[PDB]
Formats: sequence, C-alpha cells, structure tokens
Amino acid sequence: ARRYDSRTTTFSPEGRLYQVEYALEAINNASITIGLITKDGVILGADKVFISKLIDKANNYEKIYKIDKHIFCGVAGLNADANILINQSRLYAQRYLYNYNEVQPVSQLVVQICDIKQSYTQYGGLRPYGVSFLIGGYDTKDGYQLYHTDPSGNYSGWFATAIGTNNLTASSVLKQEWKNDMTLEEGLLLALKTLAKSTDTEIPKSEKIELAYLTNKDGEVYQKYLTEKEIEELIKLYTQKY
Amino acid sequence: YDRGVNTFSPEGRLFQVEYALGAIKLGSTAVGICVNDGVILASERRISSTLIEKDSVEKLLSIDDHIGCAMSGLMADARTLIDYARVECNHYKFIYNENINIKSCVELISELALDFSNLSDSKRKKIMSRPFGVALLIGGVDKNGPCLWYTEPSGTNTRFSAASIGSAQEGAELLLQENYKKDMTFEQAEILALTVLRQVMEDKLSTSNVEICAIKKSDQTFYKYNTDDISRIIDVLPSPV
Amino acid sequence: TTTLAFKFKDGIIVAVDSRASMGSFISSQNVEKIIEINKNILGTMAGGAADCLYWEKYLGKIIKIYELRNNEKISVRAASTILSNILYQYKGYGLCCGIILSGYDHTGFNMFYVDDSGKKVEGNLFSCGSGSTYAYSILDSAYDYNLNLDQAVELARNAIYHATFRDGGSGGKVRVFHIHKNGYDKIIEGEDVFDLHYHYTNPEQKDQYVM
Amino acid sequence: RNLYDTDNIIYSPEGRLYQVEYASEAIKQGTCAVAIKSKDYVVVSGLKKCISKLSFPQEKIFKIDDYIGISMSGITSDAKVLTKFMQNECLSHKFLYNENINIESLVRSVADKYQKNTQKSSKRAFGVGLMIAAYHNEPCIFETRPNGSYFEYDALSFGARSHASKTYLEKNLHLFEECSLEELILHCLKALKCSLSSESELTISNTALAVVGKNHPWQEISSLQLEEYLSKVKMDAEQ
Amino acid sequence: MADGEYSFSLTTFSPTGKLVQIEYALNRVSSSSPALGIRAKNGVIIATEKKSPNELIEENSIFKIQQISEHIGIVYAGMPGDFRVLLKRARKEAIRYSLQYGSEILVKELVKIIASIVQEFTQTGGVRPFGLSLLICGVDVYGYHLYQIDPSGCYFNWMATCVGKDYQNNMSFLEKRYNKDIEIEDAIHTAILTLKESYEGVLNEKNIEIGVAYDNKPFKILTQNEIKDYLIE
Amino acid sequence: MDTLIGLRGNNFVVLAADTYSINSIIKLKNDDNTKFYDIHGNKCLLLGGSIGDRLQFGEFIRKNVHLYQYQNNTDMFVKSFAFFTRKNLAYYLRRNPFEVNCLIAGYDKKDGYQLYWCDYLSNMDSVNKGAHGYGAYLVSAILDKYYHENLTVDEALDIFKLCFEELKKRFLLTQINYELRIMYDNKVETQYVTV
Amino acid sequence: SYDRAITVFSPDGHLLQVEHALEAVKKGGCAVAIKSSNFAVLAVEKKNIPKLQNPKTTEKLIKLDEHNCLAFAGLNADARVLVNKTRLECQRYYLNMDEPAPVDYIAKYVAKVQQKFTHRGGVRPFGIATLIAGFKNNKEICIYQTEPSGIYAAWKAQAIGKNAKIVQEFLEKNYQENMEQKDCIFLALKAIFEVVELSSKNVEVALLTEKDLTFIEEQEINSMVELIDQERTKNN
Amino acid sequence: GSIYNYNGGCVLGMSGSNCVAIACDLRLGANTFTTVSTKFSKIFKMNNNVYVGLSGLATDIQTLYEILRYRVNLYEVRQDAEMDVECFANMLSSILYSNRFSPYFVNPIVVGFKLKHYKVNYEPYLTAYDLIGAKCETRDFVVNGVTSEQLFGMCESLYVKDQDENGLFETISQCLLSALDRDCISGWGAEVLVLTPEKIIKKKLKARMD
Ligand SMILES: O=C(NC1CCCC1)[C@@H]1CCCCOc2cccc(c2)C[C@H](N2CCCC2=O)C(=O)N[C@@H](CCN2CCOCC2)C(=O)N1
Ligand SMILES: O=C(NC1CCCC1)[C@@H]1CCCCOc2cccc(c2)C[C@H](N2CCCC2=O)C(=O)N[C@@H](CCN2CCOCC2)C(=O)N1
Repeated sequence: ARRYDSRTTTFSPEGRLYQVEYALEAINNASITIGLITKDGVILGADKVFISKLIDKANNYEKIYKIDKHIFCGVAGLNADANILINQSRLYAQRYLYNYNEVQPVSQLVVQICDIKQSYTQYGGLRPYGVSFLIGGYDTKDGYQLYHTDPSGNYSGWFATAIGTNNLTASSVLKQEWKNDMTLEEGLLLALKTLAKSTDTEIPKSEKIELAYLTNKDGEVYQKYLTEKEIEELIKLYTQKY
Repeated sequence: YDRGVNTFSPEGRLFQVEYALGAIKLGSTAVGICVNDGVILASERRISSTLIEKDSVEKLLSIDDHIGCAMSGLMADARTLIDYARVECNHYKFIYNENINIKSCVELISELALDFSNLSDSKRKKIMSRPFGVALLIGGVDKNGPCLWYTEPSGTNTRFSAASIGSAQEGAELLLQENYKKDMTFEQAEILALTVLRQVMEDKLSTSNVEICAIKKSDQTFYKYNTDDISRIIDVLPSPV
Repeated sequence: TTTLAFKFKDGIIVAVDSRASMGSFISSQNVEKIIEINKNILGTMAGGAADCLYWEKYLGKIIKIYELRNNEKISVRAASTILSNILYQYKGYGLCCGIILSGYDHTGFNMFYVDDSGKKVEGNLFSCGSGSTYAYSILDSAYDYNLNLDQAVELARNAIYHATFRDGGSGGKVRVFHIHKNGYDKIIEGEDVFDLHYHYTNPEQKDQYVM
Repeated sequence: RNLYDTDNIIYSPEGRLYQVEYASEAIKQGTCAVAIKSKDYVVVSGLKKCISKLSFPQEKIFKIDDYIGISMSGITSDAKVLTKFMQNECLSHKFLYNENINIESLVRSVADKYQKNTQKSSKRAFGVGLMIAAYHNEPCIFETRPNGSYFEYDALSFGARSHASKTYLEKNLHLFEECSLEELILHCLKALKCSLSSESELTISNTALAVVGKNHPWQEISSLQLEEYLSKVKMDAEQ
Repeated sequence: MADGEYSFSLTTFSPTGKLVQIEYALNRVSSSSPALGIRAKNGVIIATEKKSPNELIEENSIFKIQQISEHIGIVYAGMPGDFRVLLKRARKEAIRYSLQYGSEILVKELVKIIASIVQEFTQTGGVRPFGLSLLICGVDVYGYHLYQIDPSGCYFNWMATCVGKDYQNNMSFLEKRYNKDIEIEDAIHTAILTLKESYEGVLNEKNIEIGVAYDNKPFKILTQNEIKDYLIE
Repeated sequence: MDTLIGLRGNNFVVLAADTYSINSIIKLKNDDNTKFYDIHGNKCLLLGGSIGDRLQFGEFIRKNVHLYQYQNNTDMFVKSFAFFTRKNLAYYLRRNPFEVNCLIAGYDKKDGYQLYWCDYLSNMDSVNKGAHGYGAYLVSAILDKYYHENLTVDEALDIFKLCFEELKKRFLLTQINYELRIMYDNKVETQYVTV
Repeated sequence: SYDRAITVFSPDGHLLQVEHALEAVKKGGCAVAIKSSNFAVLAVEKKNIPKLQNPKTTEKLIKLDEHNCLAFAGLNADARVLVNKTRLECQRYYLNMDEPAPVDYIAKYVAKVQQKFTHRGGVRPFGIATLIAGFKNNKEICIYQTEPSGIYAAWKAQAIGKNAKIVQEFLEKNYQENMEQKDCIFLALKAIFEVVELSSKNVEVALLTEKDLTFIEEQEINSMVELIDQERTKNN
Repeated sequence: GSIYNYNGGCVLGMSGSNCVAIACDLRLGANTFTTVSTKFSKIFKMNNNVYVGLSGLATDIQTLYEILRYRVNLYEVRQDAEMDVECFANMLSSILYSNRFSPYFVNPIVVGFKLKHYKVNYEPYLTAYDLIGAKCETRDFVVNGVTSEQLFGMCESLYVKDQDENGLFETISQCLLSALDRDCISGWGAEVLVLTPEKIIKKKLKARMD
C-alpha cells in the first residue's frame, strides 16, 4: 500500500514542501481579500466570486467570518478547509476565555491556528490546509491588529495587505495610498479603491463586494458587516471622490 | 524510496543496514587497545575552526565509571545510543548493586540499534524508524578484566584486542595488527595508540587534537587525559620516519 | 530512630542511631541510617526501612544518570526536589519516609528535610524520628555555628545519646559523619550507647541512676 | 526488475514469496554447523567466524536450557531475539509447571514466531536458521526455517559450503546410531572439517563443540579436551 | 489498513493547486439524474427525477427525497450509497441537537455540520470523497432555507438551484422564470417544467419525486396522486 | 495553622503570613519560605495548608504562569492569573485535591491593585481585605474596623501590626514572626516583623 | 496514525531528508552570535515590506526563559513549534530541579528533539538551525549551535543561515576575547552586514547579560551603520 | 446538604407585564457562619434576553457559569444570532444531567424573555432547576437556594399577577428581603435586576448586614 502514498510531509530535494507550494498556488488562484488598519478599526474587504444570480445575497457573507467578538477573519483559498479552521479558531478563543476568564489576545489565536496548519505540514501523511487567513482584531495589549497566515503555518503582522488573486496590484495601491492615521471612512474608500483596481475595473460593483470592519468604541468592540445598501452608499461616495 | 526499510536484497542482506554501514566509514578516527593492565581509547578530533570550543565536542564519552566509548558515523545517533546505554547500565547497577559487564552493555546497545527491524513487540514497542548508522568502540574493566568491544549498525558485536574506527580505519588497523602484542604493558599501549593516530592523522599530532581515556584494571575507573598526560605520551613517541 | 544534622563553620555533622524495630521487638542494632547519595550528598533514614532504602537508592541512580549526562555534580536542592516530587506522587499510598539530605555543592553547604507527605524544607539544623524532639532540645540548648569539629562531633554524640536514653525506639550505636568540601568522613563509625550512659549520666557506676 | 520481490505479502505468478526466500538466502551465508546424534547423545559442532587477526571469534552455539542448546546461521541479531525467546519460554515453563519444557512444543512456538513475521507488510521474516539440539526422553535435532516450517533430523548441517559436510553425513549416517560419544564427536568434527576452506584448519579458537545427552546436560567442550579431539582427527585423517 | 502507516491522504494538491479527486466526484455528480430546489414566498420545494430502470422495480422502495426531521428535507444527485450514509448521519446530528437544546435543529447548523463531515473525507487518510451533491431545504424560526453541499464540503445558500445532469441549461431555464415572490403552487409547477425541459421524453407521476415545506408545516413528500394533479395542467 | 492576611487599597496591596514551618508538635523553622510565591510581572500567590501541597501547587502555578508569559512575551493580567489559579485548584478538587488556601495579589494597569481570596474548595471572590487560617477569626474584625479607602501604605502596615499583636496575645498558637509583601508604586518590597 | 519512515539511508549512506532540511536552513536569514566575558551579542537579518508589514511582530531573536535566548534560521513555523517545546522544557526543568535550566542542558534538549525527528516514523525533520546563548550553572556564558541532524557544538562566535560561510570566515579573523559590549555589538553588525544589505531596518540586535535580554535601540544601530558605511567608503 | 450550607445564598425570579426580575443575595459565606465577601453576585448575563441565577457552592457556581458562557458563546457565534431562552434552559438541563452521578452542587434559575417574532413580542420566561437538571417552568416566580422555603412563603403570599416594572421591583425586593431576614447564612446585601425589552435596571438594596 506504500505505492499509493503521495508522501505529503516529505522534504523536496531543495528543502521545499511541494504540497505546501501547491496549496499556495491554489490560494493565489482565489479571489482577492484585503485588509487594512485605520485609527478607527480594522477593515476587511473581499471580492465575491459569481456563481449565479440565484445565490441568496442576503446576510450571506462567505469570505469574512466572525471568530469572536474582538476577532474576525478573511479567507482566501478552499472554503471548506477554511470552515474547518474557522470552527477551530472559534473554539480556541472560547477555550482561552474559559481558562483565563478574559478574551484571547489576537496574536495567541493566530499562533494556535497556525500551529494546527504547521502540524499538518510536519506530522502524519495528510495534505495541508489550502487556506490563507487575514485575521484582524482588537485587544488592550496590542490595539488594532491584522495578520496574514499561509498553509505552511507561517504568519506575520501587517498594517495593510492583500491575499488571493492579483494581490500585487492591490498591495501596490495600498502601499501608495495607505496612511498611518486614517479614519474609518477613508479606510473604507481606500478598500473600495484597491478592490476595484484588483478586479480590473474602475467603479466597483456592490453585488461582488464584501466589506466589514471592527471598531473598539466606548469600550465595546463591535463588528459591522456592511450590507449591499451601505456598500452602495460607499460606492457613490467613492465615485464622488474619484 | 521505492523500497521499505525492512526489505531483503536478493543476497539476503537488509538494504537499510548495508547503507548504514556506509555511514560509519566517516568521521574522526579512533583506536582502542586492550592490554592486560588496562584498556586505552584514543581519538583524533577534527576541530572545524578556531571559534569552536574544544571542551564542547568530544568523541570519547563515559558510559559508566568502568566503561568508556569511542564513536564514529552520525554523532547525533551515537549520542542517542550512548544515552540509552548510560540509563541501562545504571538501571542494572540499581537492581543488582554491581557494575554491569561490558559485553552486557554492548548487547543492550546492539538491541537498541536493531530496534527498527520490528521483529518483536516484547517490552517496549518499535520507535526507531531506521538503523542508527553508528559504529562504536566500547572498552571497560569488569570482573573478567579489561575488554574492548566493537558494535556496528548490523548489530554484530565483536571483541578485539585492538581495533580502529572512522575515516582512517584501514591504515590504523594495518598498523595495529603488525605492532600489537598481548603482553604489552600500559605505557607501550599508550605509545602504540598515539603512534598509530599520528601516522594516520592528516594533522600533526599534538595535545589539542588528540583525546585519550583509559580504564585501568587497578581501579576500574574511566579516566580522561588532560594536557600533561598527552604531553608525557607524546614525548616518548618514536621518530616520524 | 533518631537522626540529625546541622551546619557549622567546617561543614555539616550528620549523626544517627542504629536501631531497627518491628513493632516493639528490636529487629537489629546495626542498621545503617546514613546513606551516601553521591560523593558529596548524604541521606539519613527515618521511618519505614524499605521506603527510605529503596527511594534513596533510586535517587542515587537518578543522580548518577544526571551527572553522567550533564558532566557536572547535582546540587543538594535539586536532589531534594527530585526526591520530594517522587514521594509526593505516592501521597495517600502510605509511604513512611523521613529523610535529611545534606551535602556540599557549588552553592556551598546545603541541608533539606524531605518527608513522605512531600514536605521539602531548607534549613541549617534538622532532626527526624521518634527521638528527634530530644535531639532538638539538646542541640538548640548547645548549638553554636562557631564550634570546631571536635565540639560539633561531641555535641552530636551527646544529642543522640540523650534521644536514645529517653526514646525506646532509638538505641544501638551512634554514628557521626562529617561532610566537608571534598566529601565526607566517618568520625565515629559506631559507638555503643551503653558506654555513653555510664560515661555521661552515671560515671560512678555504684547504683542505678534515678530519672 | 522482478516486480514481485518488493513486498513480503505478495505472491509471484509462480506462487512464491521472494522476501522470505531472500531471508532464507541469508542463512547460506553463515558459518557451517553440524549436528549429529547417537542413541543417547547429540553433538553440535560449528565454525566460529573471525573478523580479522586482532578479533575474537564470534559465538556459534548457545545454551537455551539445561538440556537444550542451539546453533544458528544468518543474521546474528535475529538469532539473539529468538535465543531470548526460547530461554524465556523454557524458564517460564519451569516456573509455572515445575518441569522441563517439551521440546516439540518449544520448537513449534519458535516456528509460530517465525510464521507471524511473514503475514504483514510491516514485518520481515527472521533472516536466520536455528539448529536445535536437546535430550528429552531421547536425543533430538530440529531445524527452523524463515518461512515458519521446522523439521526433525538425524544429522543436520547448514551454512556456507555445508554441502560437503552434508555429503560426509549422508555417507556415514548408518554409523552414528551405535557409536560411542568419543566416536560421535570425531564424526561431527570430521563432518565440520569437510566444509573447510582449502587453507583453513580446525583450532580451539575457531571451533565450537557441545554435547548433550541422557545424563549429560548441554555442555561445551573445554580447550584441552577440544585440542585432544582435534589432534585425534588430524592424526586419523593422515592415516 | 485504517491505522498505522496506511493512513495517508488520497486527495492531494496538483501543481496548479487543484484537488483532482474533488473534480472527479463533481463529474460523477454532473452525470447523475437531475435534482433541483426552489425557495418560494411561503415554502421551499425540492424535486427530483426518479426514472425507473425496469417495470420490475418498486418505486416506493427508492425515494431520492428523504426527511431528516420535521420541517427539513433532503435530496441528492450522485451515488446512492453515499447518500444513505450521509442521511443517517444527518438524522443522528438532528437528534443530537434536539437532545441538547430540546427544539429542532436549525437548518444552517445542520448544513454546517454535514458540510464539515463531507470535508473530512477530502482530507482524512485512506478514503475517497463522497460522490454526490445534496440539496437541503427547511423551515425554522429564521425563515425558509435552501442549501447545497458539494463533494468538497462547500455549502451555498440558494433561492433556486439544480444539480446533476445538464444543470447549466436547467439553471438558465429556472433563472428565466424564478422570482422571490412566487407561491407554493407556482414553485411546484416551475420545478416540474424545469425537469420536463431536462428529461428526454415524457414525464409522469412515477418519474418525479417532490417534497415541500410551506406555511410553517412539517416537511411532506407529495404522493403520486398530488403530483398527478400538478401534471394535469 | 497558617495565618494569611491580605489588604488592598487604592494605591497598594499588602500580604502577610506567619513564618513557621511545622512538623507535628515542633517548629522546623521560624523563617519559613514556602508560603509566598512571587511571580514575574507584579503578581504574588500566597498559600497556606500542608507544606507538601503548598510547594506542589504553588510551584506548578508559578511555572505555568511564567511559561505563559515567556510564550506570549507579555505579562498575564492579575484577574486572568487569579482565575487560572482557581480553575486549576477546582480541577484538582474532585480528582486529587490540593488542600491549600490562597490569597492572590497583583497590580496591572487595567485593574489597579487587586486582591483575590480563594479557599481550599476553590471558592473565590475579589475582596478589599481577607484572611485564612484560624487566626482569620482574630484578625478579620480588625481589618474591617480599621480599613478605609485612601488608606496609605504606612496606615495599612499599622493595621497589620494591630493584627499581629492580637494574634500574639489571643491566638492559641502565639505567632510572633511574620513576613509581609507590599506592592505599590511599581515595586514589590519584602518586610519581616517580630511582635 | 501515519508511521512511514520518512528519513532513510540512501545508498551512499546519507539521510537525504536531513540534507534537504539543511537546504531549507540555508534558505533562511543570517543570524550571528558572539560571546564575551559575561555577555553575548546576537544579531539576525530583518525582512519587512516598508510601510505595510509590521516589524514588531516577526521575532527571530526570542527569549526561552529567565536566562536563555535563541536565534534561528530556516522555516519560521518549524521554529515556532520547536521554540515552544523548548520553553515548555525550560519550565519543566525548573519544576523538577528547583533551579533554572542551564544553557548546555537546553542546547542538548533541542538537539535531542531534532535528532528524534530524524528517527521517528511519520514525521519530517525540522528545517531549522539555532543559536542558543545562555549561562551554564557556573554562571559562565556559552553559545551553542544546533542543526537539523541533531548535532551541536559550543562556539565563541558563530553564524547560521544563508551565506553563513562568509560570516564565519569574517568572524574568524576579527573576533577577540573579552571584548567590551560596544565593540562586540559593532563586530556583530559588521559580521551580519558582510552578507546583508547595509541598513538599520535590515537587522535586529540584542545583548544578553545575567540581568536580562536587551535589544539595541534603533538610533544606536543607525549610528553604527553610518560608522560601517564610513569605514567601507574609506577602505575602497 | 451541608455542602449547600457552606456558602449560603439564594436567588429569586419574578415576572410582571412585559417585564421580568431576578434578584439574589450578595454574601459569600465560608464554614456556614463566616462572611468573607459582600459583593458575590449570583446573577449572570448570558445574553440580553437570558439571565441565570446560580446559588450553591461558590466553586461550582463559577465553574458552571464558565461552562455556560463557553457554550452560549460558541452557539451564538456559529449561528450568528442570540440564543433563545428555551434552548438555553434545555441546554442547562442537559449539562447538569451530564454530571448526574457527581453533580455540580448548584441550584440554578433562568430568567429572561421568550421572543415570538411576528414586530416582536416579549414573553417573560422563568425556570428553576435542581442539581441534576430537573426543570420547573413557571409564569409567576421561581426560587432556589438555602432560603427556598422562606422565598416560597413570601412569593405565595405576596406575588401579584401582571405588575408593571415598579410594582414588580417593590414586590420582588420585599419578598427577597423578608426571606433573607430569617436566614442565618444568607443576606449581606441584595441585587435586583428588572428586565424590560428596552432597558435593564440594576439596583442594590439597603439590606441587613448581620
Ligand atoms: O526500624 C525502622 N526504621 C528505622 C531503621 C532503618 C530506618 C529507620 C522501622 C520502624 C517502623 C516503620 C513503620 O513504617 C513501615 C513501613 C512499611 C512497613 C512497615 C512499617 C511494617 C514492617 N513489617 C512489620 C512486621 C512485618 C513487616 O514487614 C516493618 O516494620 N519493617 C521494619 C524493618 C525492620 N528491619 C527489616 C530487615 O532488616 C532491616 C530493618 C521497619 O521498617 N521498621
Ligand atoms: O482548555 C481545555 N482543553 C485544552 C487542554 C488540552 C487541549 C485543549 C478544556 C476547556 C473546554 C471548555 C468547555 O467547558 C467544559 C467542558 C467540559 C467540562 C468542563 C468544562 C469542566 C471541567 N472541570 C471544571 C473543574 C473540575 C472539572 O473537571 C474542566 O474544566 N475540564 C477541563 C480539563 C482540565 N484538564 C485538561 C488538561 O489540562 C489539565 C486540566 C477542560 O475541559 N478544558
């Protein structure tokens, strides 16, 4: 039966892990997911992949997910693998709350999920998870945070970043336009700009945009998942400003 | 690769064991000499640079008070085997209140080395997934007097009066065969060991690139050689012609 | 049983009696209640004979393995921690162990008391066994850190003697070992307390002493 | 490429298990051993492999129990695992039943240990053969193979160039039954010598010899007795 | 076997990043008898093509539309044995939820649990993916739902959809005549018309199964006579 | 019995204990050091009960909290530390209980100076003042009577001195040797008191 | 549970998985550790996208316990898992001995873990090499270097990761004993910049003493970088 | 039995018209007679429509509250909605029974609103439990704790159907205070939470402190 083993967790002649490279190719083939930090909160935006006009576009976010009250993620890659890992990370946040009676710092949650991914790359004979996460949140220790994870269990903090297809264009737009002290509105307009420019267009379309942000206001951390109407308002504002 | 670890070749040899045999041919050369008054182990150290601390690296480890060991091949595997031997020798000493015979230590080491074969589930289960790729010289003094034993990845243990391991195994063995004598005294054993090492060492013999230990029959205590002892030996060496 | 140890200016004195009992019957008067854990650490046995012997020899094995593996001498504190953890793992099982670990290491002279309940107490003067209150009273009454070796040995002997005099569980011989920087010496291998009584309390030997 | 000799659980189109056959092939590479028996005695003789001039000869025969000993050919570590198993089975039988184990039952247990290592892809066959000599109501010699089969013999030999010893044994098989212990020892030693290399001899160093019989617990022969026997063999070989 | 060294993934990544086993399961689904579901104003309908191979087979013995609990129904396109296993698991999870929380399992929760079960079989060692797609319809406090579950374990929220044979053309036919404000009768007629346009020949009360959940009522599988009435027009 | 006392003010928290190590009817030591468990990051666990259980539970808590702080390169919040301690004690309560009473103190910017009172059953609450042991019966009313918010550190130490005098005078075990941990102004100080 | 032997002997007698892990290590950033009388300096290359990536998040130079630190080269995720195992072992040692773990003990433990991961079915080796600076039980400062095969040694100064040969040869002819803290920091900066672009933001530097681990400030690094640029231009 | 006397404490739930109230004493006892705390609330907010009152052994109170918070948070993040009060009540019953033979020594009550979504109607919801999860759904009042008999007498005598928020507050506060005044091991303060669909009013009563 060894003749059927594909040897997923085996080093390649160049110290590379081929399954991880292929999972990264799959992630690079997914729709764009962006994130950026303002002084008013973390913004996550995403392009929706069209399937049919019959999909139920009401209260159906499929690329941005709530992990906890103070944490939320964007997904790039295989959606079912992402669903598994999102369930796991929700469990991890609640476990930290159970054990310590306080909400989990964002970096600790990112570390736990990235450990899951690394373990799949090192132990066993199973394929890795084909998902990259943009995890953003707030906690008193480190303020507003934004992280990027890849299948290898790697991660890193960012002030703005993009994953998925054509992340180069979106990243260049963010590098040119992201500033160190932006307001929520400015952040949302910049997110709309980078989404529009990565999708090869000029005016973005509400039907294809998921936008959410996470603010710590008056002491409560609160997450807003913009509807098609709010996104339409922002699209009008963007077409005014450009 | 294509094969499994436990595969026989058409000539009835385990492929993995044979490949492991090709790994023991590497590393610094060590020589063991066992005469009636005590066993002596000598080894060259291949210091890689001036930045490496000589104290850290060492090819002559003590397994028990009365047992020393020289090693060759993969050093991490050798250290694993040596740690296991230390634990087992001390367990024997605890449950029997006496020093373990050297041959018994060699047997324990050889069984640990062959654990990868998965031949039987008795006592612990299989954990090692491959041979160790290590050859050892284990000398010591037990109730039967001094003795020098050799173990290798195939699990065969052989007793010698003098032996050699490492890169210059063959030249050192040639020098030992034609010079060793059974009635040699200890000082002559030291002279022979350092002469052989100097003859086969790429570098020039000196107190810093040679390590020595001996288990004398008088006290059955493994003893490491400091600089004065090595200098004393080096002085009485013959000419390098 | 009476064991004791104390620090003084030249090191550590360790003294014990040598009686072993099965109930009220004296099983032996030549048992050895000081056990060399290693070249620089001595252990004393109080309580269950099998428990003390087994777990102190087991500690000796552990320490031998440690000192081979790490090419250095273990500390008395580490040895006591290992022993206390091992014993605590048997809590509720009914082990009877009263142990004093004394030795020299790179932090100087050290002394710990370890019992089966997991207790681990650093200190400079300990006593264990049925006779330990008597040894304590004698030592505290006449203890000075600046005693010389002869005075320290004499005090240890006298304390053991008084313990064996008042305690039916202690007797036989007094052994007084001296721990110093380069190991330990047996100052008094074993001296019958019989002579000690007619030396200290009733030297006249002309009538029965009256408590 | 055979395409059928890679795994130990795969039959070839001819119905053969190649990995097990290779394990057997390992047996032919070992040093020669000879076992023969009279009506009261079994004598085992074998050549002790010597690695080099400064090396001590390898051990060829081993005591299992008071009246049981073995010789092996093949992978030494395998033989050691089997030796430990047999010694433990015998001692455990004495411990439980206060009697010496039945030799047939022990050999069957050994053969079942052999067999169990041939049915799973995660195992390999023991690459060693065991020659077993005991006295249990009668002298007996057994052989065990890597495939899990065992056989009883009246005279037996295996190892490198054991066909010459087998020729000698077949020739004189009729004699062994009625010959004395001294004669039986001479026969075993001569059969072993028949397997020697051209330049080699039989010396106290390189020759292992054990006897076991009716009132004769398994016992290796001492250097003095061994030397006298070897001298007698040489002298009556000159004839 | 199921443990030890013999537990390695049979679905692995290709150089382009695709998991071809999932694609092949998808092809297997796309070759199966069509199924579809429609979310109407006050109910949700799931309908399927059940073409009897021979006059000997008993139609009632084969139901491609099953009830998971009160108010939740399920239909599949693909391999029937896989469907049986997943239907048993879905019923088990419904009752597990019901035992914990007393009330009936919310459709979304069931769909997520089943999708995770499906996903496991694309990653765990020694197995193939499930070769089917599921349509799960139901009614709960939060309205009417129609969900699809793919062999990969992804799930989609639909107003109306079709899986199985030539589902692109069926999808165009269904999207040409679906509004969010249809009624139960209009939805059933639309489902029947879609299946007719797909099925080659003439449909009947024996060639189709239909299941409804409407007006806050328990899930119901239309009998032969009810479908016959729907087919009279 | 081991007497433990804790008092938190707006600007400080003070813990205090007797310094006796007891083996049956004799004092092994008059300067016990197995009660206070200083924890990196302005935290302190004070324990009473059997010495063996004290050592085991306290060193376990200290090591786990240090591990957390090294792994996450940050200081654990005092409240998180208190509830981690309580939860571990409650885990072992129904399996192999640690018969230990705890006072948990610390400072952090989020909550200021905090004091938690936890008993051997892992009943815990945050308090302004608390005590454990039989001497709690004799110090609790003094704590109540003389405590007020805005108390200064010197005033709190005078309150503790009142408590120590009462323990020496009226408690069956005449405790006269004490050790105090004072946390205030971003520094932890140790004091020893004889009455 | 997967149990296949991933690391096996090639016909040549090599553990090819170990050499591939070594390749991974050679793909990592450079790290340098220099020893002194009672302190060590550790430096490591930094890679960070300007104005978008956060520099404070990625940590190649980390603290194991009270007195031991670690730098590593190779796969970051492997490094994180190994580092967390090492911190756990540090605390376990403290619990079992009532003393903090010495540096040599921790180096031996890390090497044991790596060797073990070359010798167990169903796992691949760690693709990391590590530099471990800390104090022995005699309070002496030591630096150990471990590798994916599990072999370790103590060094007066060592570099790991990409282009480590150039840094090693540079350190051989420039390292002295008992250098002052300023000069040791400068030597570490020169060693790291022998193979990495000259810039303050391309290197992170820390200093290890008995007290604690202290990272050298940005302005100090920039001043030392200007000194290096001046010496380079003047040498050309 | 005596385990429940170790700490003391009690909880009380009451409903009015479009309002519901939950009240508890504030004492943390020890050894049945020593008061160690006077701010130990037995009332916990699961979500805006679900409160739980936990009397009994304080360690078990805290442990069970943490378990319930974990479960509710997981359920609500997965579902993206607030947990219905009845689902929560059944879940609490199942959690308590899962420890049927080594139970948590707790005497819970659940108080909140059952939402009937048409506009939304808010129906008061009350349930009292035993330690193994047996449930008592009620419309007027629920009680639990060592003070149960006194609370039962006060409620049976004083409860008035369909009271507005102020009448509800006065009634539940009087019931709690009168019951507490007859208990040696309960009291030392009372917190009263009066719930409406629009606001929550939290009050601390000037109660007896002996
Ligand atoms: O003197 C003693 N301690 C001193 C002497 C050395 C160290 C200090 C103790 C004094 C009482 C110890 C109580 O804790 C126990 C723990 C476990 C078991 C038992 C007792 C019961 C056991 N019993 C009772 C009758 C049958 C039997 O097995 C038993 O009392 N054993 C004797 C051993 C006496 N000798 C045995 C051989 O020779 C050396 C010593 C024994 O432990 N005495
Ligand atoms: O973080 C955890 N798991 C990590 C540790 C390993 C990997 C992950 C979970 C957290 C899950 C939270 C869900 O809510 C509960 C579910 C079931 C039971 C209980 C609570 C109550 C139970 N209680 C409360 C006090 C007495 C007792 O038994 C209890 O807390 N169980 C602990 C296990 C504790 N041990 C686990 C290993 O570590 C040492 C301690 C437990 O479930 N932890």
